[PDB]
Amino acid sequence: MINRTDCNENSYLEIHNNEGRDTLCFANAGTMPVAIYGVNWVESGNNVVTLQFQRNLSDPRLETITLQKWGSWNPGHIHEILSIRIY
Repeated sequence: MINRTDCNENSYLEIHNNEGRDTLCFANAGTMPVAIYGVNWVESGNNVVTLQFQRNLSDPRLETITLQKWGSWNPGHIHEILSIRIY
């Protein structure tokens, strides 16, 4: 069961969009649909997590990214997050 946590520990998946305006720390292998627009960077503690976001909104341009241990993401403001899957 995926739940929005404010990072209570270390080594988890985090997503800060809006140029680092709103961050979202997720935990547990749980997997649920999420919406994150303006993805600038994402954290990935010593855990593998899959991020499901739609590059373009107008077009169903689905894009998947796998974050490795202590992996991070820094695209440049992503439209919005579709769902989040944790391994």
